[PDB]
Amino acid sequence: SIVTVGDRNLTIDEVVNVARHGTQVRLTDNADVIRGVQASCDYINNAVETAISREQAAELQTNLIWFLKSGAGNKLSLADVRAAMLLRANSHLYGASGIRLELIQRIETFLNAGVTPHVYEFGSIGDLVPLSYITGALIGLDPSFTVDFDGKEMDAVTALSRLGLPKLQLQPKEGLAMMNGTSVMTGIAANCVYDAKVLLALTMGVHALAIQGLYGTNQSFHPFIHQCKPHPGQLWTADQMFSLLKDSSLVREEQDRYSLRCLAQFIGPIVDGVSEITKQIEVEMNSVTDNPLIDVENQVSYHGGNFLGQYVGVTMDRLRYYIGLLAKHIDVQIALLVSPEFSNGLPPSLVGNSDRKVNMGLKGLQISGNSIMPLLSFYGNSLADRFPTHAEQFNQNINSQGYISANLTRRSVDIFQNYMAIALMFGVQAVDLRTYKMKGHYDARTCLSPNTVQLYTAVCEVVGKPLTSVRPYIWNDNEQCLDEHIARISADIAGGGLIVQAVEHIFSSL
Amino acid sequence: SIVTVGDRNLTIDEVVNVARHGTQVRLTDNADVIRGVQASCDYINNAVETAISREQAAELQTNLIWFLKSGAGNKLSLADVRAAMLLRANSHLYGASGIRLELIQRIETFLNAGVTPHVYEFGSIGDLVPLSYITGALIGLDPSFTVDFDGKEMDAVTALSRLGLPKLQLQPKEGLAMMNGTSVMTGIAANCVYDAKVLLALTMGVHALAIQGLYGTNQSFHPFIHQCKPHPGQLWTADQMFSLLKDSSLVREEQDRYSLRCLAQFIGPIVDGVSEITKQIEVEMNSVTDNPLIDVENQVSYHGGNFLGQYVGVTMDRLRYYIGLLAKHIDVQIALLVSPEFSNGLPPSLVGNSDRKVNMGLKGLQISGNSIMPLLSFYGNSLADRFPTHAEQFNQNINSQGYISANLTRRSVDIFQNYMAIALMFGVQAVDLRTYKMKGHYDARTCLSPNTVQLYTAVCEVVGKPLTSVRPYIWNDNEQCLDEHIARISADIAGGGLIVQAVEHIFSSL
Amino acid sequence: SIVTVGDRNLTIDEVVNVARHGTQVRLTDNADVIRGVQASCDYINNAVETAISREQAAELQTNLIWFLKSGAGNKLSLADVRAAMLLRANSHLYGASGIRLELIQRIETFLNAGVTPHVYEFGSIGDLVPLSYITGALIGLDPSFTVDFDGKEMDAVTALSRLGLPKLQLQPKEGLAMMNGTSVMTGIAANCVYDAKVLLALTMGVHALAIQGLYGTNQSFHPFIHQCKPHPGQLWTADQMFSLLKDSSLVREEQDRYSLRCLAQFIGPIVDGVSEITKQIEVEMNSVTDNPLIDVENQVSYHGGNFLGQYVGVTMDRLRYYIGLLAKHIDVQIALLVSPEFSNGLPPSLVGNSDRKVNMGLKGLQISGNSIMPLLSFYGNSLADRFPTHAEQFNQNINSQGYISANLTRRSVDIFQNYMAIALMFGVQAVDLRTYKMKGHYDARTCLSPNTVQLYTAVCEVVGKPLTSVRPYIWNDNEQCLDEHIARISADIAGGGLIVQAVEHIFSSL
Amino acid sequence: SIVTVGDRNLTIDEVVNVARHGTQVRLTDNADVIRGVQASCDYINNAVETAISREQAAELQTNLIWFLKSGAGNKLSLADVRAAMLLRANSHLYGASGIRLELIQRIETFLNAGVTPHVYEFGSIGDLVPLSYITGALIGLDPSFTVDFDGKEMDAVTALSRLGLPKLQLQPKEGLAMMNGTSVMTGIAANCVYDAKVLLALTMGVHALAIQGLYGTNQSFHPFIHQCKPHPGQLWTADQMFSLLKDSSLVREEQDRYSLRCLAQFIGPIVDGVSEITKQIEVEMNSVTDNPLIDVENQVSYHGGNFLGQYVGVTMDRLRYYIGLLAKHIDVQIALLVSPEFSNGLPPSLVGNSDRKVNMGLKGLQISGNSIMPLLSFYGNSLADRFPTHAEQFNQNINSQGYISANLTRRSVDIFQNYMAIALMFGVQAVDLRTYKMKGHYDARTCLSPNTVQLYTAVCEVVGKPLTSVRPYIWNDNEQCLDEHIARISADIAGGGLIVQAVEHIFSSL
Repeated sequence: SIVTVGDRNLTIDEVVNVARHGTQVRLTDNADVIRGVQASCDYINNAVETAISREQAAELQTNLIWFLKSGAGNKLSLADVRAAMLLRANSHLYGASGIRLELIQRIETFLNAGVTPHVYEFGSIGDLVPLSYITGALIGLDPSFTVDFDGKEMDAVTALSRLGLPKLQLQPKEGLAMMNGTSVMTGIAANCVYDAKVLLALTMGVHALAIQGLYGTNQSFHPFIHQCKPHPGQLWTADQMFSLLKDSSLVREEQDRYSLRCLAQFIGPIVDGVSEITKQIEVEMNSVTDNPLIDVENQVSYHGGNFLGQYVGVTMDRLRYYIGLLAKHIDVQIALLVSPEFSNGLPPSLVGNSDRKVNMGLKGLQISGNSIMPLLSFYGNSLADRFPTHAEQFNQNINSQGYISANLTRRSVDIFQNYMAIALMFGVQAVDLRTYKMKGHYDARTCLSPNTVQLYTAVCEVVGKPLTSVRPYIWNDNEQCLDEHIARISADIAGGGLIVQAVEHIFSSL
Repeated sequence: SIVTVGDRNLTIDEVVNVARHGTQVRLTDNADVIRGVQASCDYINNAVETAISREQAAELQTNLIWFLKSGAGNKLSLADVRAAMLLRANSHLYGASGIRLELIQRIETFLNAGVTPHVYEFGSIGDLVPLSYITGALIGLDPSFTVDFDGKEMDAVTALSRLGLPKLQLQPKEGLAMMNGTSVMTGIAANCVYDAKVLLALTMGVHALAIQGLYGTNQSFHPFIHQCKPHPGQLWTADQMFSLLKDSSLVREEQDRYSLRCLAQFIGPIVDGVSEITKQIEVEMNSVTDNPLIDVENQVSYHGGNFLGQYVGVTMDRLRYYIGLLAKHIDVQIALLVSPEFSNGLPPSLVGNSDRKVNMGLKGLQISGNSIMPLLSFYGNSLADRFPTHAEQFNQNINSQGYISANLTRRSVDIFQNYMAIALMFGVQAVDLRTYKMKGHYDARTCLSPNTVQLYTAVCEVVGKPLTSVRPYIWNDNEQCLDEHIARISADIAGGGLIVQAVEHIFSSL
Repeated sequence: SIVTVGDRNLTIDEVVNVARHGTQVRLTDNADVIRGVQASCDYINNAVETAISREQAAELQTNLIWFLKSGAGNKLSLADVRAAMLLRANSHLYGASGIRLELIQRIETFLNAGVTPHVYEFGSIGDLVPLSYITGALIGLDPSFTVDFDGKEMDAVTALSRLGLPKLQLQPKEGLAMMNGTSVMTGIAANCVYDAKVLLALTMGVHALAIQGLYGTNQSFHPFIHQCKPHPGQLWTADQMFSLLKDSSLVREEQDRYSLRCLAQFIGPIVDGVSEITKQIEVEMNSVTDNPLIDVENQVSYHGGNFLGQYVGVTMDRLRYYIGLLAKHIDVQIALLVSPEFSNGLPPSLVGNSDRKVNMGLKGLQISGNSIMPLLSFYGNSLADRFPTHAEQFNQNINSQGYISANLTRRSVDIFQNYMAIALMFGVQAVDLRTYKMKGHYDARTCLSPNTVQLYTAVCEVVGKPLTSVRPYIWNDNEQCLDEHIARISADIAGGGLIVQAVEHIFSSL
Repeated sequence: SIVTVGDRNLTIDEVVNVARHGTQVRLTDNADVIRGVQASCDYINNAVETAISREQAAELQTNLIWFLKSGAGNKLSLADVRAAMLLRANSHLYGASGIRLELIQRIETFLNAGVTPHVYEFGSIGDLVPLSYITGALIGLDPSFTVDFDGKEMDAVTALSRLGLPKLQLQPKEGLAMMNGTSVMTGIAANCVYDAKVLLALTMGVHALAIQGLYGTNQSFHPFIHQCKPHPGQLWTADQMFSLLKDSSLVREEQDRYSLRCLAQFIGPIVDGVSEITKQIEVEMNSVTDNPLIDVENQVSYHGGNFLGQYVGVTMDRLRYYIGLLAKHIDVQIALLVSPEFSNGLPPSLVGNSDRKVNMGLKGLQISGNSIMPLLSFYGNSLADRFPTHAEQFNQNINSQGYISANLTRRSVDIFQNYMAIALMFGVQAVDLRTYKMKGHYDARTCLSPNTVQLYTAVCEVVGKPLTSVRPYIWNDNEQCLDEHIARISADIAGGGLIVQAVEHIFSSL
């Protein structure tokens, strides 16, 4: 279980493990590659032989880090910064950046040692400033550059000491090679896409539970229908729903509102949009974005702009927009569930113990989700279109906004993780109460389709509610703190717990 | 030059010709197909044999048209309605709608006779109401249904007479088959995508002219750069720019602002997004969207929801968003052009006759474009996320907003056609004044790259300005009405004139 | 009935009559005023005596009109242009613009003669270009300047002839005095505020009808409640609702959803916001916005920027935002009406003739309103925040977007006029069907509160439905074209017909 | 220095001191008032005498707190919760809520003891859930209710013990009286308005510095101009600018871009909008919002909806929108400053030590502000228009979104505090470098207008830069961490430090 950079193109899943799970990294030993990295550096070195002095050109690279140390706001997540580093390294491996393998290694060291430089959320228009923080740390330039050494705050100089590493001095091109690029916004992005694909799957699971709690038909997902409107996204969603409801006893076998009957058609564009995004982010992830680019094969460098993260800004905008759609569609399901007029017989607000009259059930939980869903649509607004044309002395008359747009999508995913918790809770309670209305007991497992049983049980495990035919998930209002179950399911989903593993089969289907 | 429906899947280009150019239509004679259409109808007929009475079930289909005649607002464009019809027909040809070939023909007749039923812009949430207007006309149900008979307003009953056609009476399933679907929003959509691909190409041409008026380098578009960040969209744009500047004398051969240096990276996502859209719209265009769907092969019908135009609403949202991006990027180019501080030597506001001191040049034309560009970004806001959850007695708790979203994108394309006119004007004046600064004469053709020469001359032809080395496009302020040239270039672009033909080579490159 | 400019500050109502109703204008004869206008001109004249030559400074003023003739897009409404003119005149009357009374009169002449110069919708960033069109026409500068002479298209030169007027030649400062300002966007604005105040009142009437069709209580509007939360807007709305329901038999006397119980609290901010706007627009309307400003009293001119219509852009943004709120609140009322589960006994979709089973009632009309309401919220997005910082050679690094923002609010009002028609229709049908459920007959007038009776009857008059206890407004689906009634009620509301007069008592209450 | 609730209406400034500064509270001793509170309770008590049992009606009030404990997301700020409490109390003092003075006192105790119940950011649609957390804590209902006892986390039961308080049991109406209202969103709101008025003033100070760094004229702010366009907001801004530049040597005495020449006209609507808001928030702050309302004077209760915080949701929306405008206008100033072409002679990017060639100056600081400003406009989007119509079993078909909208405005203010820090830094450096260009030394105090001198020095004090004519604020790039100065100035502004006191004279002018 070790990730090797340089040989094969990195995938989103690779970046996540290394960033989130602490996985180990190893730079390929391929001579071809190492020779390309060394070849690009000599080109720069040879450029100093002919003719801008080595000493002046190195001071320039170093003073660069200094005026760029103007980040503000909260700090990025340690996983976001780790992913950025991984991508920076991966980039310099194509050997067109003219950077010292020794530096391409300083990263491998920090990554495997658990050192993560601190980075602010504000500072990039789409990643000079942010990368200037990562760089300053790597080379131990000064104590003002703080980092996170496996748990506590240290300064870069102290970290290098403890790593038995010697501060470094930026060479001719190395500053631009380090701080010119889209590695941080693209790293923040890879993490969002991942999380998004997860929530998506869970989303699919939540509707599955909902449809069973509503006793809706499965006819809506018959292939013929979707083979007449062959959008690959719709095709995929209908199919995954047909299977998720396989051998179900809570679903009628063969009237249903559009949130159920048009589910595939609705989810379709989002499923397709999310794959498009993924594919585009992977390409950014394996691109060379510093400047200028060294073409060793023709002994010449070019001055272009692969440092504009347009794909990340546009891509993250869309993603927040799909999140907002997913959530509003879910909120509509809950709406039907809580209403006796539309839930097809379920108790109002999925109340559990009708015996006690004070019980209100999940009415408070719905209001809570009613306050989150709009916010998600609010975050569905774009930012790439609001770029400042006067930026950086008018030289950056166009910019991507990729960095903040990425951070915005991270704020959405986080909120949507909370939202999913609330949804999961509604579906677990619904299938229990549906089971009881049909069989007389609250053991949903005896009637749920096998595919949704895994998710069902995964959630009860996480909240700490023990499967029993004598009682449903929520019985009385005074018997639990709903807020605790929200936080627990959130943390689970965020850490990749049992609930996530439960949707493993859907996330890989994409 | 005749379009045949039923045999091969329709393409955007096919729908445009038939809708915009009046091209002729012909339903394939393939027995397999015709048999499928007849087979689906017998299934319905046989359903009345067993068991809801023929007379009651036909009155139902007819009363359907009546309560649905509640459209409001302005009328759709005759081409939008023609495209809708074409798509309706094309749909019933898969033979899963259980509709009479005689009706699938009533369309072919209207299309080839130049009859276009009137349709309101308001009425669909994503196309019952709109299709109810097309239907009512086809069958001559009543005089209240007005149409456009090759030039003037007639009523449907009169139109059928003059066509020697007999009013028709809706059979069992035929109402739903006609009025249940996404043909109108998908028809409005196909027309936008088309126009968008055109404006895009022109956009590429306008930057080409701009870059030459600015004497910018072509190094920014060298393949190496873009092969290090291989986004297919970026790859395509850089390449098309490298060629568009081929053998140019106004461009320096090898500092440039980002609007020039990052042009490919910026345009990239938009070029890729627009192809994704196109592909998705073509799939909607060749889908069966009425309901229920008749599966003759297994003698059974299904009740689903391929009538949700989610792909059209999501797709059109994105498109308006790309239009807004394109335009704001263009406005930034103009900005550099008009400013002596950034234009690299050009006269302020591209004034022509410096001799006369009252001349202000294109300063008024820039302010005009400055008022349009923001509006385009404003239209870049979405609508698919604002769908009403309480719609149609709460049964349509989810809807696409495809119809209005489509109309919104039509309003954008229209405005952006005006905007492009203003841009083209700026680039024509710029290259003339750049030529004079370098050569001493105003004959840009002697220095423009061959690829941009075609577009260059196409615009001068349209505005009526005669190529001469003794004077530039705009000389004095009192010698022309800029508003006239805007309208002329707009109309040209909208009708597919010389200017469009000039970008033929770029539109087909996609 | 004659409006006199110069003596008292113009009010919105004054501008509307003159613009919409063709009312006559008369410049006050107050010597003080006329002396101020003449005094400001001598200051300019005297500035040429001392020292920029009279001939050169007049050519400048004239060439100004020429490069500014670059408008694009559709044409403004004749009433919008008439209001602009009225405001231009009114402005030059404070006598700080240094303009010839003869010109301040050329307007009075065009206004009273029914001459309206043509003006494009695109061209201003917030009104040089637009005013350049009005100016060019006034002085008959050239035939390219078209106008509207009481019915048909004439050119300015021909219009001046027929008016027995002599083309004029712009003096020293007169160009800037004419074309520098916020008269056109502020004129478009005054017309919107007006219309908005109307729709608002009607809105109040529509809820009144709705509440009675729903048999809701009037207790929600008891003063105590609103005197505990004394927002003047809420106070006003509750009160106007208490009265609008006075002596009603369809309302229960003393459970209700929030759309009824929180109506005042909801409408409150909108009522207050709309008054704030009005007040702010009136102040723009009576301001001097050309530049520079001549201070005759201290013999000195100042160079400032009262030409930034920030209040109009900000104000119109808000207004579209309030329109979107109003409409979405209305759509929620309709939702309850159409649903038997929430309408309190009404037939589903307010169907009229239950005898006939094919009848679906207003189900198609609701879907139509369901497609308009979202669009209104879509138009609720802002534009003032999207101003281009690079505009006009970077000199207008800040601008109001007032002009387009104004046009956008005009597009909203227009659509919302259509929407109100659909709402009015729902409430008329609802009270009829409520009456029948309570009394056994369909004569709502026998039970409606006197205040809503006027509006009720005003709508039936407009659609052409005759009051009878034997039948409701909509009986069968095949007996009328709902689209016709929408258009008729719209036109009525837009022209200020019977329906508007019916809400006279509410519009003046503000 | 003690705040007394009940006698006079609370003002924003009152709520801030108590919430932010820990000020002491004291309930008035006015017999009239206390009698009104006691009178409303007897009405409820007497309602149990006649007739729903005391025991059942108290269990209901208690079970209410339980199902409402479903908050999610991060926790509100201790000051936001303190303000909410203060407002809750203040409300029950009008004596129309039928609540026990003993409870109205439990707040006074928590406020003065420094106890602050924990509250989640998610849960209200506009404040049942949030207030349910405050309530549960007050009465020590259970340990799950955590609080903040002067520094560390305790549970409510433990807090009541240490306060020598006896858990309480909710009486007949008391639950609704506590948890039905707009105190939390209105408390979060009062804090934002305050902060906003502060940033505004500072904004005025930052332009003052900017205008002097640019050597712009003060003529733009001459009263005549603004007395011709008498918008009270514009009038106020011009005046405050005329004074802020009083006796200045860095400003030319009498060409300027619009960001300077139209500053008053631009800022005007924002200044007026912010006062409107303030006034509206104060009215919410002193309103009774629980339900039903007890009218002791007529012995009757009413069921209405003063619990809809429409004014807060609408008001906060606008405020974020004004923040976005302010910031984008500021960013445009900085743009001019950093550019030698537009700064009127200043060094590019306000570099300090031109001797050293590696120095880049504030170029990195501008890019940082370039990434924040767009985000602020992004937050300028609304939320009140996106309310969910299906909320709470369709009973809350309309809602304000006040709570989240309030939280959103809090996120804006926070970011804008960071932004202002970056702006202040630019203006301090600019006036130093302007002084040197004019006088030969870097002691700006010798030339700055007295009014801006206070702010100037307040910022240098905060960053720790000592006034000296031998060096400017930023000399070399390697001599300071710009990020440190951003954070320091932010914290200062947020805590109300020297910098804020420096604008005291402007904040009170409103």
